[PDB]
Amino acid sequence: NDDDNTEIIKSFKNFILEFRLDSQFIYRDQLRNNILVKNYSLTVNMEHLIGYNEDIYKKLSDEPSDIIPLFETAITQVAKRISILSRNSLPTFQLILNSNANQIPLRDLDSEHVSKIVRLSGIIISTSVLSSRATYLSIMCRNCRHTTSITINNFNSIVSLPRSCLSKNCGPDPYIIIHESSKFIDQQFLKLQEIPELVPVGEMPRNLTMTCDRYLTNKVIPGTRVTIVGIYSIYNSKNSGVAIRTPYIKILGIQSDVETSSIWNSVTMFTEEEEEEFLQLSRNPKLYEILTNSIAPSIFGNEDIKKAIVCLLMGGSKKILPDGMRLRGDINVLLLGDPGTAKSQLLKFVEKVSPIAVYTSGKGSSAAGLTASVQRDPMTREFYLEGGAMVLADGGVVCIDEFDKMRDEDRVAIHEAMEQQTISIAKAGITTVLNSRT
Amino acid sequence: FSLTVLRARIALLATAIGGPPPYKLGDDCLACLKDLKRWFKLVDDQQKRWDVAMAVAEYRILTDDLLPILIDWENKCSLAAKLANKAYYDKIALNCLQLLVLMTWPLIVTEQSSSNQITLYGELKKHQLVYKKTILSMESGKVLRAAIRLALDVIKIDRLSRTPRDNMVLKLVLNFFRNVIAIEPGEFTINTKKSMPKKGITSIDTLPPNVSMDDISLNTVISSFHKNKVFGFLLTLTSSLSDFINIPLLEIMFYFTKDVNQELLFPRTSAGFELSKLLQKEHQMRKNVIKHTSARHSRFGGLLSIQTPDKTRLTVSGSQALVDEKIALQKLDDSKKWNKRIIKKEGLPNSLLNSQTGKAIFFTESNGKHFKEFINNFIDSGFNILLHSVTNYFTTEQDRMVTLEQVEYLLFFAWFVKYQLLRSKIDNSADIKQVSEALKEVTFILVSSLLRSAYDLKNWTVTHAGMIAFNELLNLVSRTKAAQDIEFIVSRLFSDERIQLLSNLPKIGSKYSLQFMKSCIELTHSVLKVLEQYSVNFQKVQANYMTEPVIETYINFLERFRELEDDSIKKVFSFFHRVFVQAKEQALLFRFDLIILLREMLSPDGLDRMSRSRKYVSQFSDYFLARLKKRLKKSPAWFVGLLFPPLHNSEVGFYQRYGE
Amino acid sequence: ELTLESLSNVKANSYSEWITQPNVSRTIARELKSFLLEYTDETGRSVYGARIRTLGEMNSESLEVNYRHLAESKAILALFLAKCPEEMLKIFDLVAMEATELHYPDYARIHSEIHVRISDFPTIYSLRELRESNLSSLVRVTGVVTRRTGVFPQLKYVKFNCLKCGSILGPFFQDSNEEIRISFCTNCKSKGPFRVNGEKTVYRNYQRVTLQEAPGTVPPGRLPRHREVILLADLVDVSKPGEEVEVTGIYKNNYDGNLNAKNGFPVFATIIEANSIKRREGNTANEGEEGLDVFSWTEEEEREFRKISRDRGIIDKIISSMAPSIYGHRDIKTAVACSLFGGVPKNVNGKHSIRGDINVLLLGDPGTAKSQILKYVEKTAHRAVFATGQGASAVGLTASVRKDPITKEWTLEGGALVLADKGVCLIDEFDKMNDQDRTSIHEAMEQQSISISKAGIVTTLQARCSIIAAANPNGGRYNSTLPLAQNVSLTEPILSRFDILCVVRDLVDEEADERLATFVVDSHVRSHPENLNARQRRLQRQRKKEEEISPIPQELLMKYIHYARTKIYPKLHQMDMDKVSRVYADLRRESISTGSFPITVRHLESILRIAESFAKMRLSEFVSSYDLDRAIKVVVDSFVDAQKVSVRRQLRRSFAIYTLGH
DNA sequence: TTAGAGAATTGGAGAGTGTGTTTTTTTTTTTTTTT
DNA sequence: CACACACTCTCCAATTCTCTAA
Ligand SMILES: Nc1ncnc2c1ncn2[C@@H]1O[C@H](COP(=O)(O)OP(=O)(O)OP(O)(O)=S)[C@@H](O)[C@H]1O
Ligand SMILES: Nc1ncnc2c1ncn2[C@@H]1O[C@H](COP(=O)(O)OP(=O)(O)O)[C@@H](O)[C@H]1O
Ligand SMILES: [Mg+2]
Ligand SMILES: [Mg+2]
Ligand SMILES: [Zn+2]
Ligand SMILES: [Zn+2]
Repeated sequence: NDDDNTEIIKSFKNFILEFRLDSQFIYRDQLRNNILVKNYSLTVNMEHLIGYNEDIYKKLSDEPSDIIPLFETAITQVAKRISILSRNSLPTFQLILNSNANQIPLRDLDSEHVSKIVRLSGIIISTSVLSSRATYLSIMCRNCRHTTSITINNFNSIVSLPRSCLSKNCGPDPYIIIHESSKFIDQQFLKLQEIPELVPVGEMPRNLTMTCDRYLTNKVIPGTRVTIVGIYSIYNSKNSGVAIRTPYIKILGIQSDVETSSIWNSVTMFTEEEEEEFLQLSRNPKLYEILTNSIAPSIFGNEDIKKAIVCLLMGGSKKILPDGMRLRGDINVLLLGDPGTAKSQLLKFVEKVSPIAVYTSGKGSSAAGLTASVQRDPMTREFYLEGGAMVLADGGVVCIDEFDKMRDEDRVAIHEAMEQQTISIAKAGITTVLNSRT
Repeated sequence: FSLTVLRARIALLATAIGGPPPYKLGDDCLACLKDLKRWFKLVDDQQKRWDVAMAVAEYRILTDDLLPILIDWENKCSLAAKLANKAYYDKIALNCLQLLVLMTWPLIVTEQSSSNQITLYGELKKHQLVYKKTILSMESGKVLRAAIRLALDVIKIDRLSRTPRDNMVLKLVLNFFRNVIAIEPGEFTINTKKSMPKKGITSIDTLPPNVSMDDISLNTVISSFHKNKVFGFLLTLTSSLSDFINIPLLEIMFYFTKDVNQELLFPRTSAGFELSKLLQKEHQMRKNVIKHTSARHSRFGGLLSIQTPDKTRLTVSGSQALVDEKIALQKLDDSKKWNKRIIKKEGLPNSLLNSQTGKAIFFTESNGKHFKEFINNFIDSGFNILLHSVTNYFTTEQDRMVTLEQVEYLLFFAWFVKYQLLRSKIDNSADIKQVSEALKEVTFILVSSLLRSAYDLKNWTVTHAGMIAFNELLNLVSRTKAAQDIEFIVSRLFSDERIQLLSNLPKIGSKYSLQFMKSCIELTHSVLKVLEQYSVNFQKVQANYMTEPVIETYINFLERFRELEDDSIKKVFSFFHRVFVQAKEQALLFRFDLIILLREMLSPDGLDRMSRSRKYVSQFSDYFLARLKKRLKKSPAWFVGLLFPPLHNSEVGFYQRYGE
Repeated sequence: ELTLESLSNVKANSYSEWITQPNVSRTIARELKSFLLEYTDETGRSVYGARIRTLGEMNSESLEVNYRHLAESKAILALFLAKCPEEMLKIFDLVAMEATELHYPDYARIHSEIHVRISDFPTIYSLRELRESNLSSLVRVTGVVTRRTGVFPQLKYVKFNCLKCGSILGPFFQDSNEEIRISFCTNCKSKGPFRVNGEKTVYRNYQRVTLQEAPGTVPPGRLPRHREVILLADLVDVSKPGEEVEVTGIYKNNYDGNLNAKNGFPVFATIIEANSIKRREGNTANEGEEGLDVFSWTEEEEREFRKISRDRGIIDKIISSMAPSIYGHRDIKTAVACSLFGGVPKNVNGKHSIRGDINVLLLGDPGTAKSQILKYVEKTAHRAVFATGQGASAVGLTASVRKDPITKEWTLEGGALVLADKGVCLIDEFDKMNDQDRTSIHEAMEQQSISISKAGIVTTLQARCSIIAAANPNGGRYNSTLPLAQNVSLTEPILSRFDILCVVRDLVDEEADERLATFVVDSHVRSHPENLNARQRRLQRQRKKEEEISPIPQELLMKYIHYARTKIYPKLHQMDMDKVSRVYADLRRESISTGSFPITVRHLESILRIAESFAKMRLSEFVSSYDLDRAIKVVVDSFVDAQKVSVRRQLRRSFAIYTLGH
């Protein structure tokens, strides 16, 4: 198997080195620029890989979990070649794929597509804390102190410590991990829920466990709509039929539309051309009319409400005085009036145009579900918080339709989160003051 | 691949013969019957596979197809026999019955047999029981009425006008009767290639779900025989004895009586009286059982110390021991978990060759009444004639007789000659001349020669087949002497040549089955009573009987008091009782084995208190203890010599065994 | 070469053993292939040829084989299937694959295997009447789905690799009920750990739904029994939780040590391996029908739909055939028909969304067949849910969250408006529900989406329902001298949602009373239970009774409605927007002055939605001028008839110029 | 036939491979239907 | 993880056996 693995590695190495569209080696330049800013990855488009040599794409799409580690090895070798002067300690690079294949609905992922590469869309509803998966596992024999090493690829087939002293018997399991010499990478578990417009008739939305890795972690926040290029894989969690297997997707590329954690990662990730476009737009003498006319274009009239919605979307300016007290910079708008005046349509449009938005109805909404819900962990028996509508919509706008139908004891919970913009919780031994700048 | 092709052919033949809902004979029915016969014959002996029979049983051919052929032919035969292509409609049943007897042939497995036969024996013995189960329950089992047609067609013509070919038809049809009734459950051949675990065999029931012990017992066979009129067939076949219809018939009417006792014939709400008596007996034994159990729970914690000699403080638990010191000593005895090794050991139709005394097949009262008269009618018809028919054949081919012939002949002879004498004893309506014809000199010398020849070849089963007849020889000699020179020629040849054979078997057969030991005690009891009316010397024949191994083999029978009956204990105890004053040889009786059995006898846990066995035994043991005390008080060394075996030294042999 | 007659004469003692015989298996396969290729019904067309054509056309993977057809011809095969389905289903699956390959060569590329869904099993049981005699035999239990696990891939052909010596183990078939046992390896007798091979392995879908005895069939006051049901590939996600279904499948049993330990007896655990599923929720009055889908139409049925739709006056026939056994009430029947067909749900550029379902409110005096019309609509509509008055809470109408008793976390389960998604929801006694329960359907009736943000579950379900509610005026009698708002306790926000508001009045007219009494007595005589074999003679009698009152048969009307709903989307290209604008302006002007019915823009869109429903009735793909004038007439009539009697004549005279022609 | 020299087999202690635990649903939130 | 249990793998001297002993 060494010869075939080396041939695959060399082929994808030549793909990295030789591919160019018009006078510019796209992937050589991208790899060097990524290395310069300590971004040990390579975002490889799939049309380019198909166009270069379709046999490589066929091999990749046949058995992705066995070929992708070889492609990561090829990327690492090219990185050493083009960023290290011959005559190391460079991490195994991560391959991030970009595809334009037809999106498979999240409910259509069935027995087939197992171990295949699937591209699908959904909305993230949960993001786990970062775990630690080992890659370099320095290991030492318990009895004879035979220190060796193990390298992990993290692409589960469908590895463990050796069950041998591997160089008196030393027992069946003579290996203990040396934790001061191992090298780890961070891994995050997501949870994808299908698009509300794609669920079948009379069906609840379906979740799907997902795993990020290295540079694809801390990339999305709950509530964001994403399209994922991943491997629909299988793992047998020990947690009720016979020979059943819990399915999950191993992410190889995430393409959100609302930026990364924070907004634009708490900073500006705007390409220079689009930043110049925004600057050109801001100088338009009729920018106010352009923005007003583009808020729910199908709603006739209601010019003043559209202007107020524009002001709400932009928001004020937050101030933090030296003495400590802060002044909120968010605008709250209430729309009273007769039925049939397109208030709910305006709310639904604002839920679309705003980068971060949550649409909730007043009737079906509770106080602990609007701000923060104290929940008991089924495994560890420990209480923890789960964010509500006013935490998911943090940094954005929450649209509370049918406001007057809220129970009197549920509408009160919004009082602090609207003005002070903090949610205070003292329940089950928890005492925190979260933030809701909505 | 060969096996599944064989299964395909069997299924192909199954759908070719035809079916129901009247059964229909398909096209080329005779051709397919001949093909099946040829295939089965080829795989039976020429190839020795025993796989075609398996496929036939699987398709339930014998039940679904073969039996309806004979059933449908029965009505046509009755119509043709009562009205006043008959040859074609007659020859069709011939092949069917030939197939039936071939499948019903008993299977024998030996060392020379290959692995396939022994492997499939356990899988085909159950199907063997299935055949007889479905045959007997098939609307009163009328297939035997069709079978007897396959014999009356040939026997109808004159015997001198017999056929050199049709003669085999009689053998083939006659073998079916003995084959169906010899079907018995086999043995679970445990795979002893490795040590067995801490648990034994789970189930010893070798019966498929369709087969129940109710529907396969010999009671069912006898009821089917009575309801199918075949009693008249068996009587008329014997009524015309005046060759080939003797050897099969020797076991055709013997299999159902090979192990059935004659005691059940006479009783000596009717069934409920014995039920009440058995409830009383089991209530008595359960009452004896609870005498050891504590009045309170086990965890009451009754602890005690026995101040045994040497001021020992041995601790034994149990509040029961606080009642009696003997109970404490018994709890001391059985507390040890260590045990020694006890050594231990049918190739022919099971019977006395392997049946304990309590294996009395349950019989319906009407069925018992019918069987009481059936065998009596057979005796009144052709018993001695049948014996004399095979006397000539028995005188020839002495070394050419397979071991099956002896076990199927001697047991028959002994059982029937015993039945005739017991029936004459209970009721005087039967003359002794009805069995006195067996006292022929040539028959007696030939059976004695066979008995003596079986000794040197270590054929213990064949020899046990001979003692059961030898007992009745002496019994009939006594009966014809008391109720009366013809008896002298039969009962004078055991002077010197035969004394060794009769006096050696008790000394050696004690290491074998219970019935082998039971035969010799009856032999000695009979021989000690036949000669009592003429005394060659009474004091000389008993001299060779008073030997230590003989006492050992007599006392080894007494250890089974949990199953010994009144007569079994009576004979063993009377052997010693009759020599108490007549022989005066009690010195050889001084082993601890007899004393411990006496302790067991008088204890309530042994013999019944309400019965008529423990009273005279208790009185005789009271005298035994007086004799023991008198003999032990006069010799201090005899206190410990009572345990050790006797000595071969000259002076002590008369000093201790006779007291000077 | 065995004939059908041999198949009936079992040779192997056991049936399963009889079926497993290669000759019997070949004979059965040949007979089943002949049945599939050559079975023809009364009308003469080959049923299963068309079924296989449709199967391949949509890559269905499942062949719906009626059990009555299998029983009528080659009844021995039907008996075998009903007695030992485990092997008969395999044989008949192979036969179905062969037939499909005959119609569609090289179909193995699309789907490797074709499953057979047996339908219309005669002997229907309940989860209480199952016994040990039904083990390993086809059953047709009926119950309501309670739980439903996710669709977990399951091992189909396990190919283990020996760890000690070997590297390949036989492709054992997983039975979906018990774990595959390896025991001693073939390469060496020594035992050790084993694990599967990821090289050559195929998976199948697996879902374990938990049937529970339906509250309708449970004896009153008794606890309901329940059995777990295994849904294998192509059957997953076909039964939503809370729905009522009829499950045909093998009733197998597997040994588990937990149950034996708990009960202390060598007792086994039973389970149903589903072979087909038919949902009976919302069509509980539809007994006597055949097939796994009452609303599925054959090609001939579609041709008949297209033939009758071209008729002039098909709309009138459809309207007159809504409540055939209910006299009069043509306005109510028109409104119900419009609601049943529904409108087209628009979506402008993906931003603006317009409701496409029509809501109807039946308000009137008692004993005017308002609840009976609702029961009929429940019988007819595809997905219908019935909820009444106080017996329908706020969260049971839309959606509720619960703490899962097994996994102990909050999960969201739908209510009436979700179980009736893309269907109809029927609310009897609308005015008697609690206000805080009635206000819970405001969003799902206009936005058609339920928004839940409780217990940390922030999500927006989809409920494209069409509410049909029967109300009752204040005091029990509709006072014609008062406006509509003074006769009901409902407010404007809930009154504006209903597109058509039909006011029913119970007046005393001797001619009307005579005609109604005659109709009711005739209907009571007709429906009397005491009023060429049994099946088609009974069907002929049913058709004879139906043709008296309903111009179009009901069993065909249901399929017609479903076909129009799922395959027609009329467009409003050719229209006179000036007429609709003028009608809307007049409606608002007369609403503000001398009126109380709220006329918002929703009542402008109601005209378009009703016009689209009328265009659907003719199966047309474009809304004609007649279909718009009829919608305008319906809306203005519903507006006018709800006004006080003082101003009704003036309003009718004012609006007469728009309904010119009728 | 007896006291005594030779073959022949297999059960009872022990080397060893793999097990089996401890191991938990209280109290506290959040929902929901009745009250 | 390790101490205790259940049990497969494995093994010589006391217990049985039959050829040559007295
Ligand atoms: N000015 C308008 N322009 C376009 N469409 C409108 C306008 N006013 C109303 N509509 C339509 O009328 C309907 C109004 O329904 P909604 O806006 O969802 O309910 P609402 O206006 O919030 O009144 P409520 O919620 O019952 S108080 C939608 O179909 C709108 O598209
Ligand atoms: N127009 C009608 N034609 C036939 N039957 C009618 C009509 N109106 C009422 N009925 C009969 O009245 C009975 C009761 O109707 P019901 O369902 O109580 O109406 P509501 O609930 O509005 O009072 C029904 O059995 C129905 O047959
Ligand atoms: Mg609204
Ligand atoms: Mg009503
Ligand atoms: Zn080591
Ligand atoms: Zn192996």
